[PDB]
Amino acid sequence: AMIFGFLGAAGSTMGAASNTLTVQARQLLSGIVQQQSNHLLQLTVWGIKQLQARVLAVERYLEVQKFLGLWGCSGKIICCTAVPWNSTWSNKSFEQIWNNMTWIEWEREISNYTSQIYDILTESQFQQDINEVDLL
Amino acid sequence: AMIFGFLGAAGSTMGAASNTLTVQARQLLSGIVQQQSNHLLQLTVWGIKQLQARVLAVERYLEVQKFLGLWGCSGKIICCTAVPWNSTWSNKSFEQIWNNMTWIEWEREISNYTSQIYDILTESQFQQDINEVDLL
Amino acid sequence: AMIFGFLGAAGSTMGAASNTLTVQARQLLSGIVQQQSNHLLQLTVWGIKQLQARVLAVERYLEVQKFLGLWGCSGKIICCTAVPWNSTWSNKSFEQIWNNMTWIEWEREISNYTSQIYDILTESQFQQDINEVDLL
Amino acid sequence: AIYLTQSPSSLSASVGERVTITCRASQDIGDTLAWYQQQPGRPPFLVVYRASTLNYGVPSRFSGGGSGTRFTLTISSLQPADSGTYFCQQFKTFPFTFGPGTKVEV
Amino acid sequence: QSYLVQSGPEVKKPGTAVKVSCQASRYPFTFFGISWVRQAPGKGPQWMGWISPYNGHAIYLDELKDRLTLTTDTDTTTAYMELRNLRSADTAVYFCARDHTRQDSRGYDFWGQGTLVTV
Ligand SMILES: *[C@@H]1O[C@H](CO)[C@@H](O[C@@H]2O[C@H](CO)[C@@H](O[C@@H]3O[C@H](CO[C@H]4O[C@H](CO[C@H]5O[C@H](CO)[C@@H](O)[C@H](O)[C@@H]5O)[C@@H](O)[C@H](O[C@H]5O[C@H](CO)[C@@H](O)[C@H](O)[C@@H]5O)[C@@H]4O)[C@@H](O)[C@H](O[C@H]4O[C@H](CO)[C@@H](O)[C@H](O)[C@@H]4O)[C@@H]3O)[C@H](O)[C@H]2NC(C)=O)[C@H](O)[C@H]1NC(C)=O
Ligand SMILES: *[C@@H]1O[C@H](CO)[C@@H](O[C@@H]2O[C@H](CO)[C@@H](O[C@@H]3O[C@H](CO[C@H]4O[C@H](CO[C@H]5O[C@H](CO)[C@@H](O)[C@H](O)[C@@H]5O)[C@@H](O)[C@H](O[C@H]5O[C@H](CO)[C@@H](O)[C@H](O)[C@@H]5O)[C@@H]4O)[C@@H](O)[C@H](O[C@H]4O[C@H](CO)[C@@H](O)[C@H](O)[C@@H]4O)[C@@H]3O)[C@H](O)[C@H]2NC(C)=O)[C@H](O)[C@H]1NC(C)=O
Ligand SMILES: *[C@@H]1O[C@H](CO)[C@@H](O[C@@H]2O[C@H](CO)[C@@H](O[C@@H]3O[C@H](CO[C@H]4O[C@H](CO[C@H]5O[C@H](CO)[C@@H](O)[C@H](O)[C@@H]5O)[C@@H](O)[C@H](O[C@H]5O[C@H](CO)[C@@H](O)[C@H](O)[C@@H]5O)[C@@H]4O)[C@@H](O)[C@H](O[C@H]4O[C@H](CO)[C@@H](O)[C@H](O)[C@@H]4O)[C@@H]3O)[C@H](O)[C@H]2NC(C)=O)[C@H](O)[C@H]1NC(C)=O
Ligand SMILES: *[C@@H]1O[C@H](CO[C@@H]2O[C@@H](C)[C@@H](O)[C@@H](O)[C@@H]2O)[C@@H](O[C@@H]2O[C@H](CO)[C@@H](O[C@@H]3O[C@H](CO[C@H]4O[C@H](CO[C@H]5O[C@H](CO)[C@@H](O)[C@H](O)[C@@H]5O)[C@@H](O)[C@H](O)[C@@H]4O)[C@@H](O)[C@H](O[C@H]4O[C@H](CO)[C@@H](O)[C@H](O)[C@@H]4O)[C@@H]3O)[C@H](O)[C@H]2NC(C)=O)[C@H](O)[C@H]1NC(C)=O
Ligand SMILES: *[C@@H]1O[C@H](CO)[C@@H](O[C@@H]2O[C@H](CO)[C@@H](O)[C@H](O)[C@H]2NC(C)=O)[C@H](O)[C@H]1NC(C)=O
Ligand SMILES: *[C@@H]1O[C@H](CO)[C@@H](O[C@@H]2O[C@H](CO)[C@@H](O)[C@H](O)[C@H]2NC(C)=O)[C@H](O)[C@H]1NC(C)=O
Ligand SMILES: *[C@@H]1O[C@H](CO)[C@@H](O)[C@H](O)[C@H]1NC(C)=O
Ligand SMILES: *[C@@H]1O[C@H](CO)[C@@H](O)[C@H](O)[C@H]1NC(C)=O
Ligand SMILES: *[C@@H]1O[C@H](CO)[C@@H](O)[C@H](O)[C@H]1NC(C)=O
Ligand SMILES: *[C@@H]1O[C@H](CO)[C@@H](O)[C@H](O)[C@H]1NC(C)=O
Ligand SMILES: *[C@@H]1O[C@H](CO)[C@@H](O)[C@H](O)[C@H]1NC(C)=O
Ligand SMILES: *[C@@H]1O[C@H](CO)[C@@H](O)[C@H](O)[C@H]1NC(C)=O
Ligand SMILES: *[C@@H]1O[C@H](CO)[C@@H](O)[C@H](O)[C@H]1NC(C)=O
Repeated sequence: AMIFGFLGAAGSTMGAASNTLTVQARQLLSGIVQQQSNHLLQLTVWGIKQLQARVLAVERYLEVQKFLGLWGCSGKIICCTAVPWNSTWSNKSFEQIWNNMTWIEWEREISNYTSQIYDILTESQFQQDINEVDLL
Repeated sequence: AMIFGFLGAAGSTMGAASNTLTVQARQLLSGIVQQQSNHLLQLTVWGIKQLQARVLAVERYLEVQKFLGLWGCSGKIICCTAVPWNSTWSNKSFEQIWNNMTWIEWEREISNYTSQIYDILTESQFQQDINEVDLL
Repeated sequence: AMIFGFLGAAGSTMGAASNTLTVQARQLLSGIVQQQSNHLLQLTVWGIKQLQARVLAVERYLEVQKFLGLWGCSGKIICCTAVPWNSTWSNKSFEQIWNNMTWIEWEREISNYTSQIYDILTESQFQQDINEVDLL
Repeated sequence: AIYLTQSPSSLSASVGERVTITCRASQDIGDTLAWYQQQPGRPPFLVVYRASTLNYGVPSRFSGGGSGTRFTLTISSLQPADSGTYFCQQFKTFPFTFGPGTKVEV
Repeated sequence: QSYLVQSGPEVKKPGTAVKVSCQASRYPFTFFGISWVRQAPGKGPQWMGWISPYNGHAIYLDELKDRLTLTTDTDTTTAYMELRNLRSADTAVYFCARDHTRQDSRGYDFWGQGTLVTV
């Protein structure tokens, strides 16, 4: 067992790739684009390409963070939910996913139901808060 | 009972409007402003307006997320607090609020105490963390 | 005991400065830069300088928020972790820190191990989620 | 107004033995106790504070413990430098009273 | 760093007033409090008072409550102690002690050489 770099476990199965989640998560907002950049210096050809790279790097981070908040998974690497798995998105067993598939292969298999799953996840978290307000 | 669109339950009382919170919350950062935009193309009259629109959308989203973090409500749609209600902000009973008022009317009624209430919520969350460090 | 302003407790020891955390935390994203700004008005000399400030104010807020999320401390002022203190970063006792040091002096003392400590905290939160998936 | 009483008055001692100094209290004091070593012609020197912690530069052979009302100061390997008298002080009441003091014979 | 130095010995006749100054140098004067103790000859130290050189707040001992007053000076970083109505039993070595830390010291870090006064 050795530590990998960024996306070094893209080719490995899920069971082994999930042990390197902090490697990818740690590089989502921080980069050399936020440096000091060594005829307005910020209106030059690359004064603009850097500015739009900084805004791009932020929306990419907030896009993922928006969903984590709705689903109640803020501040977690691996978050468990209360949504049962529906055997129409995929009916593969444990060994056929975590020992035989890569994260890229799988996310393409369920690519048709991600939007449906996202809405279900958001609605499920809403019911937990509704069921808690009228319970305490 | 039918699903509503964006702000479709603006005219209904709180008791019925609070069942559609995820409709408004799901549209706060994501929009068509982040498209590819089909003489520097990013400096044109409508290249600048798109840029600052992208930055406007982010600040509006982070302006709400800043408070949720301070009050300890990250990742929650409805978040319960430990701050007792003060019968000076409003003394209406349960039926006079959740069955007789819309969210617009109410937020206007307590508009004078929103800033005061915000400060209390942050102070309350701070005390919980203080009371936890010197308790474990 | 009196309330302080922004950075008013920079010269006090930690035991007294830790009671004014919400004063500094409340001012990290909100400022007068987000006003309406009273020959494209957004390309003038100070139209650009304002836009860059708005993006800088957002990166600074998200830079700290990224670390809070990885460590499982989202939505908390003071967050307790499960990482034992290593007596190589600093071997000072309780009174030698919280009654004799300021936050500036201390953060300069462990400045060589902040990067190492950050990585450990992320790795610890990752183990908690791993240990929870295969426990429930 | 807590009075500190410590015994014994004197300790016949030589090199290499467990010399123990006991400081009692007339009221609950807690861990807020300190030990001072005074050599002739010199001001008292703090050796142990909080009843457990060791001051800078003191040899590790020193030690202290106890809480509430009973406290001790033990030197495992008494050496020819641990001469002079010792005092115990309380650090929680309006006056921070000292103790009568004990002398070690070496 | 830090070192407290007192004045020389004084031989004051009974009934007079004696002022002893403890000069602090080479460290932040206002950060650490100052205490005074007197070691009666052939006896153990006795605690008299504690003075904060930051806000001037002082603490005294009841027997010395009406006789003793402590004052602090900031610009030259000196601590003063005056005692009036000097009884014959007041002869003792007087020490000025710096607090261990900046808050809840519970210990004395640095002392002075002492000032033996005869009455
Ligand atoms: C690129 O792709 C390739 C192929 O897809 C991929 O290679 C796989 O890599 C994974 C690593 O994650 C391999 O899985 C590991 O295999 C280890 C070796 O297993 C074999 O040997 C076992 C006994 O070895 C012991 O004794 C020998 C001396 O005899 C000694 O040298 C060894 O060091 C070791 O001490 C044997 O038990 C094992 O049998 C297993 O597998 C067979 C067939 O799969 C199965 O039928 C058995 O029931 C049994 O499960 C096999 O013969 C193995 O040690 C290691 O186990 C550790 O990790 C698991 C994780 O769960 C723990 O549970 C376990 O307790 C150990 O800690 C792990 O299983 C896998 O074998 C490779 N596949 C192939 C075909 O080689 C690369 O990783 C990919 N790379 C990238 C970058 O993507
Ligand atoms: C725009 O504004 C208008 C007006 O402000 C607003 O209209 C209100 O809409 C809400 C919907 O959220 C209405 O509230 C619902 O009313 C339903 C009907 O209630 C009446 O009928 C009940 C009996 O009906 C049963 O039997 C008949 C056959 O007889 C059958 O056809 C029905 O389908 C049904 O099976 C009756 O019991 C009820 O009595 C209640 O109200 C009176 C007076 O208000 C009160 O005195 C009683 O004590 C009792 O509370 C009434 O006469 C009702 O079914 C429905 O109940 C469901 O939801 C509640 C939510 O808590 C559950 O608790 C309950 O178990 C059911 O699941 C709900 O109460 C409200 O009546 C409308 N107001 C008016 C004036 O019409 C629009 O919604 C607004 N629109 C927008 C977009 O903003
Ligand atoms: C800038 O720097 C300076 C210096 O670094 C710094 O000044 C320090 O400020 C802190 C404030 O946080 C001070 O700490 C407080 O001290 C208070 C006073 O303590 C003295 O007096 C106590 C008795 O006073 C009572 O009775 C008198 C009448 O006699 C009455 O007027 C008083 O109001 C009060 O009711 C006495 O017990 C106390 O003894 C403590 O300290 C000594 C030596 O330090 C120690 O040996 C003892 O064991 C004991 O711990 C001392 O003599 C004190 O009241 C206050 O206590 C409250 O807060 C603590 C917090 O834990 C609670 O536990 C406690 O129950 C009380 O609620 C607190 O301890 C500190 O003394 C200052 N230091 C100096 C040298 O003056 C500034 O704050 C800095 N400013 C900035 C902006 O950075
Ligand atoms: C609470 O904090 C205070 C203050 O901390 C200090 O200030 C803050 C703002 C930060 O900058 C801190 O980093 C900083 O330390 C603590 O007070 C300090 O306490 C230490 C230990 O008691 C004390 O150092 C001892 O001084 C003794 C007397 O001073 C003589 O020596 C000095 C030496 O100075 C030379 O060396 C320094 C560093 O190398 C140089 O910077 C300097 O320029 C000099 O070249 C000399 O200047 C004096 O004139 C005296 O001659 C001294 O006897 C000790 O030496 C012994 O040290 C160890 C024991 O620790 C032995 O093993 C050795 O063999 C020596 O015999 C120490 O040097 C500081 O001076 C104090 N500072 C102040 C400002 O008061 C306090 O201790 C803390 N309390 C706690 C932790 O409970
Ligand atoms: C996911 O949805 C796509 C689009 O509906 C499916 O692709 C279709 O597959 C059928 C099966 O033969 C073809 O006739 C269609 O022409 C395909 N559509 C397109 C746009 O190519 C796909 O099969 C679904 N399943 C998966 C796993 O992707
Ligand atoms: C933190 O790391 C720095 C860098 O290694 C240390 O600074 C060095 O200290 C040694 C000690 O004499 C010097 O020889 C080097 O020249 C210093 N390096 C630099 C770049 O100045 C420092 O001591 C470490 N510890 C702390 C508390 O900062
Ligand atoms: C699973 O999803 C399909 C749509 O993809 C839906 O028709 C079906 O009802 C779902 N299963 C369950 C048990 O809800
Ligand atoms: C799983 O789903 C596939 C649909 O692609 C189907 O062909 C297969 O028979 C299913 N297996 C089981 C065990 O239901
Ligand atoms: C309620 O708010 C008012 C000011 O809005 C305040 O004066 C009052 O003390 C508050 N009530 C309580 C119980 O603190
Ligand atoms: C509620 O507050 C209003 C003030 O707007 C007052 O007129 C009314 O009497 C109050 N009612 C009760 C029940 O306290
Ligand atoms: C709020 O404050 C304004 C200005 O002080 C006052 O006129 C008004 O009556 C208050 N109450 C409401 C509900 O606006
Ligand atoms: C403490 O940190 C050092 C490196 O800074 C490391 O070598 C050591 O193993 C750590 N302590 C423990 C108990 O792991
Ligand atoms: C603490 O670490 C320092 C290293 O700077 C060392 O000099 C000192 O002896 C250590 N103290 C203890 C009690 O381990």
